Amino acid sequence: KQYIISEELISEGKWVKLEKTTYMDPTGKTRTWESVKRTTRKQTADGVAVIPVLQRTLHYECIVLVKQFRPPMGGYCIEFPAGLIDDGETPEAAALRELEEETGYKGDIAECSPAVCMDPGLSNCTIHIVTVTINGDDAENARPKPKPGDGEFVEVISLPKNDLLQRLDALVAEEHLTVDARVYSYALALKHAN
Amino acid sequence: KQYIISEELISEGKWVKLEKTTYMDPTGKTRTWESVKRTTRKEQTADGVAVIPVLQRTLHYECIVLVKQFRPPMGGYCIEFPAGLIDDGETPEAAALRELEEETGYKGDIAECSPAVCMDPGLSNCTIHIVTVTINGDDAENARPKPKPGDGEFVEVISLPKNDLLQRLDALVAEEHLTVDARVYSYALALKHA
Ligand SMILES: Cc1n[nH]c(C)c1S(=O)(=O)N(C)C
Ligand SMILES: Cc1n[nH]c(C)c1S(=O)(=O)N(C)C
Ligand SMILES: [Cl-]
Ligand SMILES: [Mg+2]
Ligand SMILES: [Mg+2]
Ligand SMILES: [Mg+2]
Ligand SMILES: [Mg+2]
Repeated sequence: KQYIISEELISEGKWVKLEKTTYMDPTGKTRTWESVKRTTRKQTADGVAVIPVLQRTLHYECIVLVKQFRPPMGGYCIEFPAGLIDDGETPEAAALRELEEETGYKGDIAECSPAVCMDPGLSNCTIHIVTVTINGDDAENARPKPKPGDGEFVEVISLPKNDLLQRLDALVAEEHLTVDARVYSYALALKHAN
Repeated sequence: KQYIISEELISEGKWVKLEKTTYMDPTGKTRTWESVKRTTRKEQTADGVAVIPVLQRTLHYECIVLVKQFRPPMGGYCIEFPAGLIDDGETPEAAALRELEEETGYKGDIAECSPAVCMDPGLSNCTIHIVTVTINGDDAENARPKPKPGDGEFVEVISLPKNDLLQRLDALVAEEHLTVDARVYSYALALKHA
């Protein structure tokens, strides 16, 4: 019933563009929408986000997260490790690479989502969500070496999977941080399950 | 360590604006970043709410109530938690209950309400509260629930069993072109991982 008729560039930055989208509503009335897109896409998706499950024997299983200054938020956020997929990179390879660069950990692919939307009322942005295990007892993960690109500044925070939501709430309460909505959603379902 | 220096408008639409943000990096160097914001954000704790609606009925498995809509930024249909913008002066809880009834017909009961969480913090300042709501599906109010779509709103309801949510989302995606929302997929993945 619904579909795009045309797009009009409103403004294109180096990294972000703002469009005016004309679409057919399901009555047959024509309507307009203000949409954002990244100018970086080729790609299955703009990005990957990594769910990293740190497995060490005789310890709680942890989910490995990153804290970083996010200029659009004007603040520090807590997020899954994540970045854009390089032209001609697979989502899985992007994941293992972003995970290493942001956390120093070397992990294994457990599963990989289709392209999922970030904020579909605003943007066309999409990611692959990639579940990765990290064998924390392996020598390559003993003193994980985080190799960040130019200008990345990333603090690693590992939290126990079985208390993740309470742990995230405490961080928010003490530290004036913003937790990411995917992180929060995953943490909520951990509590809601069964 | 890091902070915003200045935010310079690049282009303002009716609903979204694009800004050059100038910030202090943790080396002491000035850097820039293009950032998206809503135009309308007033005194709300966030732009929006998304509702995790747990439909409970005697001798049924619990369902998660989801919505399917055309999303002009995506150019296609998306499957999401029911969601909408917080009206000026409205509480996240009232906005969540209202949006759930408008989009699905159900009348829910508040269970919990998250802090403001970021939607895509590398891109925008957008935030929501994630509000968990239980729906008493045995109540007559919720028997033949009629959606009250707003002007230009056109929503289908999809209720999927909590205990098989991810497999049921995969089956929907395998059957048509649509995109699952990243917070929905994250929630479904955590229900599997727990
Ligand atoms: C109408 C429209 N265009 N772009 C967006 C975003 C929207 S909106 O209804 O979601 N809104 C005012 C934030
Ligand atoms: C550096 C920058 N600023 N704003 C954005 C968005 C970016 S980006 O190049 O990282 N990108 C397209 C995701
Ligand atoms: Cl796992
Ligand atoms: Mg990153
Ligand atoms: Mg990186
Ligand atoms: Mg909505
Ligand atoms: Mg609505």
